[PDB]
Amino acid sequence: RDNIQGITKPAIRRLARRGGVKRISGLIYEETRGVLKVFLENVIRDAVTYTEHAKRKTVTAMDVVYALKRQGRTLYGFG
Amino acid sequence: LRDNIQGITKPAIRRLARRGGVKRISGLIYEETRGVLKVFLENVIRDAVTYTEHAKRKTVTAMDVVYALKRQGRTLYGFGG
Amino acid sequence: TRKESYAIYVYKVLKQVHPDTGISSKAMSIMNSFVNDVFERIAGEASRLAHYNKRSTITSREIQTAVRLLLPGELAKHAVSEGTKAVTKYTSA
Amino acid sequence: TRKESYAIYVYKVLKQVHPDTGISSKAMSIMNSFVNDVFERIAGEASRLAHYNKRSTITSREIQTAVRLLLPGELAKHAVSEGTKAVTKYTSA
Amino acid sequence: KKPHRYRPGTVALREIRRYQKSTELLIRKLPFQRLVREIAQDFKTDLRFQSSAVMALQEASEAYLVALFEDTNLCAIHAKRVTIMPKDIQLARRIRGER
Amino acid sequence: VKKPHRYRPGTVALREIRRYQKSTELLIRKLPFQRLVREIAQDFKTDLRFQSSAVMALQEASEAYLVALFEDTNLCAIHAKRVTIMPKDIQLARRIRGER
Amino acid sequence: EFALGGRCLAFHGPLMYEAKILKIWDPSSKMYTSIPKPQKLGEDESIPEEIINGKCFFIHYQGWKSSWDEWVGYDRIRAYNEENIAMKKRLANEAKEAKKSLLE
Amino acid sequence: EFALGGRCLAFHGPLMYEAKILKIWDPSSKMYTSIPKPQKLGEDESIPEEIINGKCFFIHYQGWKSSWDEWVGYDRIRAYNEENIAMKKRLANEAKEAKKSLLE
Amino acid sequence: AKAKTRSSRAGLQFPVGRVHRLLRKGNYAERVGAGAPVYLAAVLEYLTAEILELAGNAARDNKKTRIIPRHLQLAVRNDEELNKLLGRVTIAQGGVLPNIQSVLLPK
Amino acid sequence: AKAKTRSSRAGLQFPVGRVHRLLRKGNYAERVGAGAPVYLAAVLEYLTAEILELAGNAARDNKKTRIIPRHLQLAVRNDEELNKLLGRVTIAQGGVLPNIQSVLLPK
DNA sequence: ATGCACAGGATGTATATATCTGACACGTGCCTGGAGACTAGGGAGTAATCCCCTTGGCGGTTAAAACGCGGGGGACAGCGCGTACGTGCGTTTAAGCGGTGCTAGAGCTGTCTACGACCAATTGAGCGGCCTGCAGACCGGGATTCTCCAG
DNA sequence: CTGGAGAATCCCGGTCTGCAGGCCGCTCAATTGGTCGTAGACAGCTCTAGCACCGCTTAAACGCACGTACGCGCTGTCCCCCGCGTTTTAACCGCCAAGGGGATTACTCCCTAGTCTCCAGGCACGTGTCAGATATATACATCCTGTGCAT
Repeated sequence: RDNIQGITKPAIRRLARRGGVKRISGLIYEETRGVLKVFLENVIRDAVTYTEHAKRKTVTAMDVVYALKRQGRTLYGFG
Repeated sequence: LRDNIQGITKPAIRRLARRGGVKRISGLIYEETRGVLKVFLENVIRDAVTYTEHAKRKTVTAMDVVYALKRQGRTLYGFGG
Repeated sequence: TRKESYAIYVYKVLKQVHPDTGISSKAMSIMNSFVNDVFERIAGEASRLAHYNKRSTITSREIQTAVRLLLPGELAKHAVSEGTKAVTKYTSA
Repeated sequence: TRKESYAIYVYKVLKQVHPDTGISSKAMSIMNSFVNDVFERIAGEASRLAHYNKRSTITSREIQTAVRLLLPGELAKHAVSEGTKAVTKYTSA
Repeated sequence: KKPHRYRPGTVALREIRRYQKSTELLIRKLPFQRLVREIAQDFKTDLRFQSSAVMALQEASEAYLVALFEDTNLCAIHAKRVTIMPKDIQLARRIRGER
Repeated sequence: VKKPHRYRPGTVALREIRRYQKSTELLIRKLPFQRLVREIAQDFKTDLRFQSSAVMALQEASEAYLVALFEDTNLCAIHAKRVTIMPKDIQLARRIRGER
Repeated sequence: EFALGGRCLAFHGPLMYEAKILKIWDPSSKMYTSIPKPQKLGEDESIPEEIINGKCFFIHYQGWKSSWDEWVGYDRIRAYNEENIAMKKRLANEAKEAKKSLLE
Repeated sequence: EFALGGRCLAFHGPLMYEAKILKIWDPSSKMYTSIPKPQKLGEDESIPEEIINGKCFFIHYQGWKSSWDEWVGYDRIRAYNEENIAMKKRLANEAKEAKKSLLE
Repeated sequence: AKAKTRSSRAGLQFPVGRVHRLLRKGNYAERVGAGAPVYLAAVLEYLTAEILELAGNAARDNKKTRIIPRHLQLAVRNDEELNKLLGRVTIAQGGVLPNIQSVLLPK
Repeated sequence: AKAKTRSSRAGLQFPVGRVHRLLRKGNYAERVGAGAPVYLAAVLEYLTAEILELAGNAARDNKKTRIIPRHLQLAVRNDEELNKLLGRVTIAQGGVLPNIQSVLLPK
């Protein structure tokens, strides 16, 4: 049930490395998880909204694309 | 019309920073603030004049400025809307 | 010519909530701009919803979904309840 | 059924600029998304411009003004040049 | 026989409270109008201006500058300083997205 | 007299920064992120099914957001004459971005 | 030296301060003349009894605020001249010497 | 003591380290027995002649990379016991005092 | 029968008919349902009521009987969800919230 | 006579008729001019050509004959005006530009 | 004994060749979406009119800007410490992949019913113009608060 | 701590005025009632892909030891920005005058929507290479610690 712990410390470290971060405090990882969770909520909610307007039960890639577009994060490569 | 950015004086920038909650201001801040204000005003006025010219007008109206501000993600209430 | 605004309806609502409070012309202009901006947001989102689902009509379901998309938290739930109440009262009478 | 895209035209443009370079499917999908996004931005700005001036028609002047409003610096100049050249060639022919 | 001067920083807080309570414009109007006209001179010649357009420009510009100073102050406090510096403004504008 | 070889602190870190700024693959594991997505999508609706591309797009967007936030966090940490990112740096970055 | 609007330099203890004058007193007529003016003694204006009968002047000090205006007579108000500036610097130097003796 | 996969100790100058055995040598048959099995000397496996005729052991040292595997004869490798760990600490203290003399 | 406005039919203060006309004239869709203007007018009325109530509280706190842009700004920026809604909006002549960082306080 | 496309008349590679249909059916205005789809198709083709030229250059610098998302990301982010145009756009499988801050380098 | 400057072993990164695959490019059938032709009527272009509001000038007052100066306290640099990070190795874990299986639900088609556009007559809600009393702005002088320093 | 002193602000009457709010005439947009066509609600069918289970395999995560470099507290210097008095400038107000251009109204005409007919551009699907993947076997380039020079 603790699926936020599945976003492990090495993965956050890899993301920081791609972000150009050399040294990472020990308190970062938990903090990072929090931020990620919030972001996901803000997207997933909106996605589900579209899924419920179309009277669908399956969330499609276009619902995610629309939620991202309306939150100011346009994404290419998924339709 | 030349060298009017120096009409945005140091006391005015100081008051603007006081309203922002700033307690101590380095002496190299006023020129940077003038440059930032110039950039912002240029970006807004370019779109305002584009809107004025599309309408074949010669005077810039408040609505042109409002639409220019809205296009840049800065909605302004209270000027005709 | 003649220009239309929401001033009289804003004044009615103000006298409903604060019967002994006035309002200046600048504040009324700001409130009118607020109403217009919210109208534009909701209408544009409803148009996008209709287009996404291959529909020609903007119904109250699109308005409700746009309200849920554009309003945060408790505002969205209260607005949805108010809109449902208004539509029910309109359909009954 | 059949779903339309801009793939063939993007491929023709690619074979004009780089006559020996190919393109993968993911990159082509990204280019299709880019074309759709630009189309939507320009059409929306042109519609807003038309409504602002109380006009029912989207002409090429609306497109030109929208392009000047949405593209930065030299991109706007070059795009306006291409659009004017295309319109002149289309009308003369 | 002492001039009775205040300590450095109390008048600054006093005017912080003074200007965080009022709502009027903080820039002079004629210099800002001249600056607006001079900037617009390079986009179209013989332009006219409604007074409400200049008013809207001034309101938007001062709101923008006040918000930028509010971010600059956080950036300066982050460096464990009390004085704002141009690098604070640059970092704020870069994190916002303007740079 | 035998010594074991080991780089100094800050060498493997730079090697990894160069490695991961060169590739484009996703960095989070797929099944854990899928379980996280499916759990978050339960305070909204029950028995939701997901297309594979939906989860793929969610992962792309979330990783791009995290990488950009880490870049801003690194700038904030450097501004304070440091090389180590701390939660206050993330908080300041999100406050200046407008998220807070 | 001594005129309305003209400068003056007056003692105050072991130091002196330089001021600008606004009122000229006349004890024979008991009236002051000012500039924005033979006028009777003011309802809020007065002079200490040791200088109200002498040639007094209402001075405003330079570097001091507009509230330290003082009625000083010819006992302290001296003639602003070159020697006056010299003795101004002289008592400034002696004040510096006294401060250094307090310190070192 | 001396078995495939069992722990063993090994000398190196004045110090000692724990290793894991993977190939035990029989010289008369010239074959090593290995665990992932009597097999001959391989295309790259080879032992020097002064230890190829004795009971040798191909070991990998614990705490050291897999590039430093060593073919040690019966001369250094001892049977793993607690007395061997006591000797490990003996040589550890020897090296500690040696370095402390190098400095102090 | 005598004319009865749709606003009175739905029990609203905002004009349902004007909202319907604006929805039809805005090139939002080809057609507009019958219950969409009612819903939209109800939502706009509720939001106006919320902001007006908060602004009236803020005006009575400052001891005045009229709402000025300052009171609207105070109401919006003190309310968390209204601040989220109008997060990219500038209210003319509204000023700022009086907030001072603790590290700048005299110590 | 025989059918001739409008893109051929305008000297374009993008479909003028399809853009005209997408403008008519997109709820942008009541009427669409004759020269609007031509202008829009020309602008779209110009932007596509710019991006594809830069991406082909990037693919050649990597000694590849096919454009992948990485090349598009490099082309867009290395060009200043194209980076400003796609400021809020996320390209999937595109990565980031290789950039390490100076103070993090070994000194 | 300390900062400089080489030698060299370790190690992880880039190059070179080779083999294989599946992803891209090309080829063919077809069908529906665009092109050609034509009509009508209304949106837009043009010309005349007006009168508002934008620009320009000039004089007087004084608020605000500019300027000079002394001094506090804040910036910043250097130093010492200890501990919280990085590195690397042995071990455990679960992700990834391939496979089999089932069915919920996405997607599509056909029918026809109710709902929304459209139009003609009616009229009252809302806009504009006008007026006026009071909420609020502006004073001014006592009252009270806040800051500073000296004891 | 702790009175005083000086400055800043607050408070409470008294006067004045612009505009907020109410009233009024009128007109044009909302309402009502009836027609009609078609968008989508609804029911049914297909078959796609999403969820579930399971068995190997090995890459990755985890735990832990060790050490060192970095974050942080502390101290000292100096310089630069603040508080404040004095002089200077030009912003602001008021008042007026001319005319440019935005708004309005009438008239016309051409250009775009609508409709029909037709045919080829583009799309869906089927094949076949070869660019890229993947694997293994070598040059480089750095990292880093041990050499010497000698100050």
